Amino acid sequence: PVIPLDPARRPVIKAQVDTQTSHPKTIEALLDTGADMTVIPIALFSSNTPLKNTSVLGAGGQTQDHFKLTSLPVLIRLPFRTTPIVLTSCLVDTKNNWAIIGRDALQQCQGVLYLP
Amino acid sequence: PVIPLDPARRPVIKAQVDTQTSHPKTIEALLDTGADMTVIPIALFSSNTPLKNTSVLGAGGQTQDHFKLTSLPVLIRLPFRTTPIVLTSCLVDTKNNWAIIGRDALQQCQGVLYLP
Amino acid sequence: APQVXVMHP
Repeated sequence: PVIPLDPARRPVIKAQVDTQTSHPKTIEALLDTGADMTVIPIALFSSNTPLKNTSVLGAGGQTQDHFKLTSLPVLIRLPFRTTPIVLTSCLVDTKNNWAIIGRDALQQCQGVLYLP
Repeated sequence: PVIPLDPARRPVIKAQVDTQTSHPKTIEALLDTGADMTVIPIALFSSNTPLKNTSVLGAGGQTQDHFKLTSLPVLIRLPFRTTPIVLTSCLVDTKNNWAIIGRDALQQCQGVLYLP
Repeated sequence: APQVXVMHP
């Protein structure tokens, strides 16, 4: 599909996300060219999982507490696809605000921006 | 142009920005389907410059002091195009780290995100 | 607020 860009309407997709630490789950995620890596809500992992430290640069400056990195890879299936995006690791949002599909995932779908 | 999505090479384009406050400048900007609104560094603006305060939601939560809002439109020229994008208003980064072309502007270029 | 989205290091 061709997603039109529109400031009043976030470009979101339904994705099945597999932490390999609890059963896979379908969540609504923001499609986001301005993200180097994907972001997944901490809520989707067993509250018993190890997670590495990491620093992320956000609109409000560097943060060292807010995102962890995953110990295991994460598989992500998009609508109508058997074959999963595979992410060596990705970011975990400690406050459960965000689900963001980033440039890592989008490379593996071979998504592009197009400016006419 | 078609712009390929890659975690290790940000989709940046050169862009002439006219702040209406001082001569238009060339900046390097990130195309970001996950930005509601465009961001340009405060350094583009003269020192006599009145700007409204604003809230922005970022990776590490809501920031109060980092971004400001313009009172006048901002015109942006993309490479090899004469017609500007005109934004009614846009966000201003006081720390001078973000130059982001958001969906307000990509809507105007008629930009699309395309997933095979 | 409007939202603005994420970089490494």
